[PDB]
Amino acid sequence: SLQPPPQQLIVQNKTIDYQLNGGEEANPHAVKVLKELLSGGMLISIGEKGDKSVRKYSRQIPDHKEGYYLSVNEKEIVLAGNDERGTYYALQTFAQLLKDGKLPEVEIKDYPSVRYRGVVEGFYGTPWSHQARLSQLKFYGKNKMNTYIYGPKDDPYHSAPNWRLPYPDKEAAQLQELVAVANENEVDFVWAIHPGQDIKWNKEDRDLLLAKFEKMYQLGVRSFAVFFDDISGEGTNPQKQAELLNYIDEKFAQVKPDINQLVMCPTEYNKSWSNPNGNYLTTLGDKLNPSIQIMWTGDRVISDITRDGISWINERIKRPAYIWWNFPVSDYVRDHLLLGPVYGNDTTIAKEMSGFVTNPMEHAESSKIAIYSVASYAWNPAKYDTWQTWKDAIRTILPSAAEELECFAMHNSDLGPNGHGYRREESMDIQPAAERFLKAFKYDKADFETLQYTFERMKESADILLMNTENKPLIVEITPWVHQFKLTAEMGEEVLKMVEGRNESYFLRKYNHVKALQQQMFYIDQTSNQNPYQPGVKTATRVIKPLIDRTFATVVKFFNQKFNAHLDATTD
Ligand SMILES: CC(=O)N[C@H]1c2[nH]c(C(=O)Nc3ccccc3)c[n+]2[C@H](CO)[C@@H](O)[C@@H]1O
Repeated sequence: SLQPPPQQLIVQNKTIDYQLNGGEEANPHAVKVLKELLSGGMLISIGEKGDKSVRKYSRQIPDHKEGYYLSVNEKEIVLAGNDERGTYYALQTFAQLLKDGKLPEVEIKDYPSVRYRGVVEGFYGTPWSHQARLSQLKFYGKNKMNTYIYGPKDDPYHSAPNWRLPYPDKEAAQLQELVAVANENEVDFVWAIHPGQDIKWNKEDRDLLLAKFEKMYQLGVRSFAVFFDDISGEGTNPQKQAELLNYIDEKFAQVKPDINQLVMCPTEYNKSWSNPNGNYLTTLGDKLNPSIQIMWTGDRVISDITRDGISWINERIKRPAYIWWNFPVSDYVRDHLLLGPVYGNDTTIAKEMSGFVTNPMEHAESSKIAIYSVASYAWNPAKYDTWQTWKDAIRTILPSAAEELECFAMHNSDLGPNGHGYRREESMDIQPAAERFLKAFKYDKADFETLQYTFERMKESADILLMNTENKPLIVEITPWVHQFKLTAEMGEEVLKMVEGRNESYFLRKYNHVKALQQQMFYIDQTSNQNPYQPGVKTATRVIKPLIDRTFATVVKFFNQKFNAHLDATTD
């Protein structure tokens, strides 16, 4: 593939296996990438629109911010951005074209449909590690995400109680390194502050917030945000919030030479928690300076963005909303991994959105499946392909065991019932066999074979993933769920042996094995990931676990009828 898919692509059926024109005037971040690809004469022209190197191609460069033209043929290679970030993006597409020292002959004109695209590290729970964030930034660069908003709810220097204090030295030098890596990867590091729970609407707190921003600025930070989500009391006043942000804008963002994004998260950040008899959102829309972004999570705390939904907000805030999409964040279903495809967001509303960022799981590597897909969606939503992008994400993250990770992820998709009413499809490949088998049973051999095949594949996938060393941090994240997933598949297998139950003693051996396996699952659920909120480890919960639990109860019923016995048919 190419990921995100370019706006315009023309491929000829020739392949190609140098002089460098523009290396001293082009984006050094792009030139570095080219040289890193070029350990190894025909022209390579690199530059931004305006540079001498690419004058001949200025009609070909899209007149869009972050746009670029890329051309490969026998004679020469052109890598020409509308601006510095666009040249870097040309190189990111170039890097994907180059397979085994060879290139296809291609012409591409590309640019993003959504202006700001990325990740908000904005969840409750253990914030990502420094090394996880370093890896994230590089991944964002490769996938043309230009935005990283730093706002972990549990960072005491971001929120309660120490938002007024500078970071200690160790954390500051870490943030400084994050900013430098972000810069090198063309990502805006957006430092967010979350003051609303205890802010006073006086000059002293106003001044402390600006002094904090100044210290962040000294660490290299050039984009800023103020979050007013999940607070009560005086900090919720929209007139004062807008005055404060307008003051930050006028006294700081319009005084520095180089500040990029200024963003706020509103107290009412979704439709369903908006007071319909209040004027909160219209006050912000009317009073907030027009260059300041306003975030929005959709119709509900957790939701996908619809045309009607984006219309409702935009009418009120008098600008296109900056989407905070609450997926794959799992901080309210901490016992689940959410590794499914990214879907449900309207692909025709790019013009109606200023930005689109994903709030991910506290599991940084595992979040890359969704992050890669959100990158692809936000760059070219018109051509967003849910399932193919999901597969592409997985192959990128774990090429040495991609089919095994697809298997594990297909069955670790749903959230289970939760206080936000948000669910995802899961296990749809086997859901037909599951329902056709179980209805008959309470059956087509092809359906029994599908179930059998599925359990066998789950075990192969679990054992290969456990021992994979290509992405150790990913495996460390998911290991407890992989163990539980393997136990699930073993239990399925033993239940299907009970169905095929040949004699009474064999059936009783299977029955005792199933009970032992239930106990081990309970053990894992009681000893791994024992967080205060949703402790434990749940996996394959939507389709698979219920099919096994129900089939077990059904076969046992059937056994007790047959032998006038009283075996326990419970499943919990
Ligand atoms: C803008 C936003 O979603 N803010 C926070 C947030 N807040 C909530 C709430 O559910 N907040 C809430 C809802 C109703 C009543 C009080 C607080 C969910 N989330 C996200 C998902 O858990 C959480 O990660 C995030 O930091």
